[PDB]
Formats: sequence, structure tokens, C-alpha cells
Amino acid sequence: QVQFKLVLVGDGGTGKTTFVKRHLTGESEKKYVATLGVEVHPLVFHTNRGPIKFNVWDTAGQEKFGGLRDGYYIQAQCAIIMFDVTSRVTYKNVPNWHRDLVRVCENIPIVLCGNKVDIKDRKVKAKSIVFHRKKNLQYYDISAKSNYNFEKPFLWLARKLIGDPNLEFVAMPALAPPEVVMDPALAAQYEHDLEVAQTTA
Amino acid sequence: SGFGDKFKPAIGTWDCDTCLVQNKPEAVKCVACETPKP
Ligand SMILES: Nc1nc2c(ncn2[C@@H]2O[C@H](COP(=O)(O)OP(=O)(O)O)[C@@H](O)[C@H]2O)c(=O)[nH]1
Ligand SMILES: [Mg+2]
Ligand SMILES: [Zn+2]
Repeated sequence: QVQFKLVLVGDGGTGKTTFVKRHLTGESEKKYVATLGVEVHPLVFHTNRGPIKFNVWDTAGQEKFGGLRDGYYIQAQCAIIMFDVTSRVTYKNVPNWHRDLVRVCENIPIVLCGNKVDIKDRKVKAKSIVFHRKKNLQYYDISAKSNYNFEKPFLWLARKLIGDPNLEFVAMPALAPPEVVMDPALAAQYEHDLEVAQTTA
Repeated sequence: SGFGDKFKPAIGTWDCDTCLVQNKPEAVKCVACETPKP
């Protein structure tokens, strides 16, 4: 079975635990690592070429960048950097998390995720989200509490790790039902805003 | 159709049962979490 260690990093309170826990089987089969203060969630996705397992490392704590225990980053094969679109400080720390990550994990695929986009009073909008462009990374809006775009980071990483740009997920994993509403018109506007930001200098 | 031919580590490679990290055949404990190889 093909499995990949995915480190999920970002400021405390950005929604990392809420996000990973959406995957019900990854939550029921999670593994606690006492020496590193981490819960490892085994997240299976079913692709058109079979199952892929992301073993997602979610810190139990509220660590600053640079403050995770030695071992957390070892043998990571991919990563998600998360910030909170309602908190500008957490986006301004994205470069610090990226620096912390590549210090130990030299050349791994990384997705940048801006969480809590269900909250209407959004502070970090598409026009301000540029770090992924400067570092040639992929970015997605997500809402952990509504499952909005849950599969997007994993599909992007799966394609990079398997070397197959046409890889697809044949079905969504069983997810905890949405706890908040993600307005479909808001999602469409945000997706449009990101496309416009990308197509201009 | 599968992607098995991309992942063929050395004989004796083993997975940590505590943190699921893949370890090398000569390792006697996990390189990430220090759990002993069973
Ligand atoms: N409205 C909304 N709240 C969220 C979302 N994700 C997390 N929250 C909340 O943000 C707080 C911190 O979430 P948590 O998962 O503990 O963040 P962590 O410290 O990065 O693990 C919690 O009160 C969550 O309920 C989201 O997508 N939308
Ligand atoms: Mg947490
Ligand atoms: Zn281990």
C-alpha cells in the first residue's frame, strides 16, 4: 500500500485539527505519538489508479514556527501550510512556516491553504494572497467546518507525488457533515477572485 | 494502472507502528519517534 507522510503546519488556531478531523476514518484510526506530541491521521483517498494514503501529522499543541519537536518533520513527503483568512497575522507567518519546513524537508510538494473562508468578514482576500506565487506553490481557499474544498490539497499533492497530472479521486471520503454553511455564491465569487488575481501582475 | 513500480524500497524496509514512518532495514528504532522496532 502506497502511503505518504504529510505534515500540517501553521499558527495555532488556524483550524488544523478541525480540518484533518473532517475525514471520519482518519479520525477513528488516528495514532497518538507521545514522544512528539502529534496525532497521525491515516487518510485514504480512492483514485482512478487505486487508494492513496496520506498520514497527516497534526500537532497536539500551539507551537510557534521553529517550536515543533525534533522528529515532527523527519521523513515528511509533502506538506500543507495553513493560515486563517480572518487573521492577517497568520498569513504573515506563512513565510516563517515555509522556512521552518524546508530547513528540514528540502524538496517536497507543498500546498498553501487559507482556512475559515465561510466567515463573511474575511480579512485576507485573494488579491493579498501572493506567497504561493513567489514560491511557485499551489493555493486553495478552504473551510474546514463546511468541508469546502477539502479534497483539493490532497488531490494536488497526490498528482505531484504519483507523477500523474490526470489522477482523479473517484469518490469523496466519508466526511463529518458540515457544521456551518458555505454560501455557494460566496464560494463562486472567491473562486473568481482567485482566478482574476492570478491572471494579472 | 497501479503505481506500485514507483515504490520498491530495500528488502527489510519496515513501518513504525506508532507513527507510520517508513524505516530503513538497518534501523532498530524509528528515525522519527524513537519507538523500538518490534
Ligand atoms: N467558522 C469556521 N471556524 C473554524 C474553522 N476551522 C476551525 N474553526 C475554529 O477555529 C478554532 C481553532 O480551530 P483548531 O482546529 O483547534 O485550530 P489548530 O490550533 O490549528 O488545530 C476553533 O474554535 C475551530 O472551531 C472553519 O473552517 N470555519
Ligand atoms: Mg490543533
Ligand atoms: Zn515512528
